[PDB]
Amino acid sequence: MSIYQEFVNKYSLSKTLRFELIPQGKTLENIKARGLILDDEKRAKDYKKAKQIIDKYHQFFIEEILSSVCISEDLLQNYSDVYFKLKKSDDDNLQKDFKSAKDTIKKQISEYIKDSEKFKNLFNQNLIDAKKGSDLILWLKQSKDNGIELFKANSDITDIDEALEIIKSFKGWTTYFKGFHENRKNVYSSNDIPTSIIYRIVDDNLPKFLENKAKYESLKDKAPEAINYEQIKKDLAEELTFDIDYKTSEVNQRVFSLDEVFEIANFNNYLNQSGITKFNTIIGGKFVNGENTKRKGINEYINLYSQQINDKTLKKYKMSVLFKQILSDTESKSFVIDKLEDDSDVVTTMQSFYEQIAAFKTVEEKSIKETLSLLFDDLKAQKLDLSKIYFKNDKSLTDLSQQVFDDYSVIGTAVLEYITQKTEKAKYLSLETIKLALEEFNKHRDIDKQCRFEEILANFAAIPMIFDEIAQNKDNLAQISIKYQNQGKKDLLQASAEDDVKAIKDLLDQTNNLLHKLKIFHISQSEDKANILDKDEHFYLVFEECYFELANIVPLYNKIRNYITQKPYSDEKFKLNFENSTLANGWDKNKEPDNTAILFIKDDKYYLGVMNKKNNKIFDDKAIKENKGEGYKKIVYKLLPGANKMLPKVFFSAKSIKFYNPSEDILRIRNHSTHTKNGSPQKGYEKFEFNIEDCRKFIDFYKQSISKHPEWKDFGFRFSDTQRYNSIDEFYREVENQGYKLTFENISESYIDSVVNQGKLYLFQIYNKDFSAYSKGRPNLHTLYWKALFDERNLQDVVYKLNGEAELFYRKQSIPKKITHPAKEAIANKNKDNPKKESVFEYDLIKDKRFTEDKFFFHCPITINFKSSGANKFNDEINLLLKEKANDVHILSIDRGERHLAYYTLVDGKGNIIKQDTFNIIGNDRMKTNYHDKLAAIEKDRDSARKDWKKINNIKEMKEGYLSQVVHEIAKLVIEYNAIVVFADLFKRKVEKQVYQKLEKMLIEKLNYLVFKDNEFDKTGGVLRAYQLTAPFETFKKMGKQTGIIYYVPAGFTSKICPVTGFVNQLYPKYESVSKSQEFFSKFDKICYNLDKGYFEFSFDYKNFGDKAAKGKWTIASFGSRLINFRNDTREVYPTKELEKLLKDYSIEYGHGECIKAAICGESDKKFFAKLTSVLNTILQMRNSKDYLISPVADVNGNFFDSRQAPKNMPQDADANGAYHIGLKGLMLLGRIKNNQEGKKLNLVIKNEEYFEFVQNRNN
RNA sequence: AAUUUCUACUGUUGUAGAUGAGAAGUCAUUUAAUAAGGCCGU
DNA sequence: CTTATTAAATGACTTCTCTAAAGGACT
DNA sequence: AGTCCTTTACT
Ligand SMILES: [Mg+2]
Ligand SMILES: [Mg+2]
Repeated sequence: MSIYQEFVNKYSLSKTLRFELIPQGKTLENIKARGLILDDEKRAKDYKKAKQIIDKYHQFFIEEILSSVCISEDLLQNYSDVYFKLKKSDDDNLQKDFKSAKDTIKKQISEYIKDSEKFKNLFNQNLIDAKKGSDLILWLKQSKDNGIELFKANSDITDIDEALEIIKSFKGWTTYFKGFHENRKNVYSSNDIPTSIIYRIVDDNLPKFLENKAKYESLKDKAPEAINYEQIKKDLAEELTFDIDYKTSEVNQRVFSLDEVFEIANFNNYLNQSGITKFNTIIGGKFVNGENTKRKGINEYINLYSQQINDKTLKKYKMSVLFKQILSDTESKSFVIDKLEDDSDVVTTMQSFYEQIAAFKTVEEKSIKETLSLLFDDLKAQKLDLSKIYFKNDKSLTDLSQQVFDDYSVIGTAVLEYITQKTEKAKYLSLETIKLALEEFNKHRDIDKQCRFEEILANFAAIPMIFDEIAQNKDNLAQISIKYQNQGKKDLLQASAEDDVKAIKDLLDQTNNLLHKLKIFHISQSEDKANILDKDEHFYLVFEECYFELANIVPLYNKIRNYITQKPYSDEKFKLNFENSTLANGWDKNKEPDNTAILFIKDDKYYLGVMNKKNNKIFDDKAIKENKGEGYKKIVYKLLPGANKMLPKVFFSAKSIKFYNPSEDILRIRNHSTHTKNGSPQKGYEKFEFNIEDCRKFIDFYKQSISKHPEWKDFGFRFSDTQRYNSIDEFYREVENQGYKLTFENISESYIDSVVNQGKLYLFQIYNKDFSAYSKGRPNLHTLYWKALFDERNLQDVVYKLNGEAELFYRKQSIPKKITHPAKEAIANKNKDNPKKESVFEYDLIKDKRFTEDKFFFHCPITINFKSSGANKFNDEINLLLKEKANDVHILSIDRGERHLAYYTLVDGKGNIIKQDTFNIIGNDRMKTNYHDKLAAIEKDRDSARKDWKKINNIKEMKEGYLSQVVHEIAKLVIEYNAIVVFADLFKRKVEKQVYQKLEKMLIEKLNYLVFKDNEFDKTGGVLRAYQLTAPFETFKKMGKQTGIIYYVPAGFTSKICPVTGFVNQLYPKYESVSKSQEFFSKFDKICYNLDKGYFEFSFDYKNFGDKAAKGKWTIASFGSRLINFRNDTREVYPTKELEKLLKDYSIEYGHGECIKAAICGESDKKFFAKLTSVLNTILQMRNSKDYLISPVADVNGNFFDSRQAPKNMPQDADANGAYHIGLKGLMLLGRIKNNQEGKKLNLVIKNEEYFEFVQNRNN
């Protein structure tokens, strides 16, 4: 039945399995007797510090390599001119002259870093363990003789002396870093990878500096006035200093002009993170301490000018920051608050503040509490001349009016009509002008609903009491302080103290808001002489003395926030090593002594055994011979990895090249690499074009050399005839496919048992809960995949292979063992629908039991579909099957809504809906859980938790362990209905959409290797014949619009559209003036009233209306109810009745059918057209929520679409109509796949007009 | 309320489904504080 | 609501490896 | 001349 019986074993992929190692017998006593666990704990803790130490030198190495770098200006100019040409031109002269302009600058930078002396040894044993003479140990000694303190920065390392001791630790362990070095090789690789400084510099930062140059020379034309240049040369003078101008090549250091920083040739001063910062600060500006105002930057000046002149085109020029330089550690040019290191720095800094604010005394020798009560009681008693005392015309004045009158613009517009009773905003506003303007404002306002000056004098009269709110709290605070006055405990961010953190923050909040209440009075000395004001000097004298002392809260608040929001340190798992720098690194028999790990099977149980470093001859052929018996089945593992490297390494080995004796012709082929089309020639030689005859000649040389090799003839290779090969990666493929064998040896239980006793071998049981004797019923997909690693039916035709480089980990207990539900005590079942309301267990149940002991773990890499390697043009094979089978395929489409995390409509080749249902509640889920609410409240809790400085819990596992459920319902749907899955790209234009994206990713990854736990191991769908229906994930950029049976369509006009007629609202009717209304409506064709039906009718054509992309003659009725959300909430509006209420206001007669078209556009009134363009917005508003979708346009029967009542083949509400119309764009996409012709390229871009034509005319 | 680990579970020393790991780097977002500004509050 | 700066946090994205045996250094 | 940790081979 299934159309995918053939999409199996399409390509190989990598996976890793995890198990628990249960130690066996005396291994655990023998381990700790050698204290191997505590020892590895410390060697992780050093390995971290070791790579930290190294990086400090890769840091020095990046910076000196890059101030040496220079890019030839006319090379940049070659990139720029070509880079913009890529925009608005698709030409392949361009693509070629761009990849050649990009590759030459990377070549220029890669040559530079490849020649330096530090580079050679950067990745070998001489970096830390120079055999005779070592690079890092010099650098640490240079930087100690220069007294430069590299490890002030990180707490875990004291001085440079300690950092020597830690590099010394890894004497014989240079290989242990090989993978780390891999991560560092990546930092410099010229290849097209984002981990590289060369990639960051050419792919990331150059474009961004070029976009800003285009935005700098295009800003000057449209808004010359935007940037106050003189002030940024006076504010940002530090980060305009550039020693070299690279357009002039002058070497003197002097402050640049912006015209110079945007010299394309000066991009060279922004290569390092120092100059990245400087460029970014010209963009962003900086704070300074002592300065109250913040020194602005280019991006702010663009912003402030565009809100001044009300031009929102200027936003197009917001400059882009440059990404930090890779591996760079960097502090900012803007001020950075001092940090707290422990609790004791939190109690001390609090005391000293709240003490001064109690101890401080004004000039007049009056406390902060007395100065304010005196000052404010005086205002409520109106003893103060109100012209003397002003408010700041600020967000602070706006906050006042909201707090006291419950609308912000109240004070604003009250003083704007009393002035008129051209004037600028005043910097400050007097209290008298406030009391008069609102005194006359309330004269016009209603007596019930009016805002009195006496409500303002309420707010402040009451300020003094905030200090008695604080005094009793600053006193139980004294209790809490004693608890944490401990010189480095740092045990206050431990979630147990969260009740005490709530107390400390309410102090800090009450004292913050009190500041934000006084703030409206303060007259900052921000140096403006443009205006001055004549205050009440006495009041301002002793106020502004108080205010400054309280202002010292905002640096206090940040420090405490910044220490209590810190996540507490957590003990994690660490690697285990059992004394081998190279442990489990390679399973092969010949490496068993170098890598210590061996596997065993006994009685369908799996074991891992790791010999003592001192006894690794334990399992040599001798010991396997005199200890053959029927106990344990040792796996013996034979691999030939990477044939393309390994057959040349071994045949042409200086050791053994003479024995294999290649002819001077085969050497010819090797040195010039004629056997390959893009392979490397031997050093000293030049690469020659690929010669097929040479290619089979070489392959034959390999073939003879494999039978001459003593060991590799044991594999039993059955190659194709070398005249079948067209390329040498095909021979390598056979060598690798058949270079992997698993045999066994039976070993006396008595032998294993006495060797495990003596600590000669550490034996574990590889375990998950399916290897429980009690486990009946489906194993995890992972248990399947591992058991097949050794199944006889896997081993005749290998589809599951066992990768080298497996790891073992220790995990210390993390929560106390608590017996959450005692044994034989019934426990109630959470499922209200279960038959058993409770259930009793003969045994104890312990919550999170896996975490109440220490455990050992085994991570194991495997390779799937081992033999059938790779798939190019995968989509092309999918598309091929789909064309031929396109009558049979169904479209599953999946949309997101506001109500729905995800929704699905299954539609057939016609357009009928087979299934439609939500995913807010799964299955078949015996415990209905509306996950839309579960996540909703888990997300609220987090925003709530961020604000009270409580711990921020993870949402991703909740979300993932949820989509895991729907991708299971999506696999079942696709295989059963022979479907393709169609999603929305991302009309329709961040947390509800990442649960939608997260679904797509777990579905692409699950369609990579789909196994039905139920299908027979031997046949398609099962362990050996697993469905592959998606091409492997690489980049979202490389992936594009299709990845297998998954497709993406443009998502426009899927929400708002009629399912039955295809109508869409593109009129976009808005009102601005009477003339455009009286001009829009006339553009109609007919506006009549239907008598026999009882609504209004607006017949028209779209083309006549202004926008040109508009095709179709439609008739749109006011039939039905409708919804609209107002602030008093939503109300039911009948527009058919709302129009009757408007015509009879303005005397138009409608009750006999006469077309009213002419009457409306003749009338002058603004109100008349305002409710009419409104009742038109409601006539066309198809989605109505508080939820359902309604349609004005009749079908042939003259009926109108309502989601409340629709057949099963049509949507049930606007959300399913969303996904239904994604599936209609899929039905379109199916089309172009069926009617695709051979040799051609599929087109997968739907334009809105080919869509409209297809949804509009399908029904009609 | 048990887990290689995650979710929901009682599915009975576990049930269903999911599960590519280690290292490395980078980016985006949220919330808070702050600076200057906009508008038919939030 | 914007444009910015600092801090603390969670999350998501692109790189590399998933080896046996040659080869050399200390012994 | 044996042990065993480090590079090696290519693309
Ligand atoms: Mg199970
Ligand atoms: Mg749980």
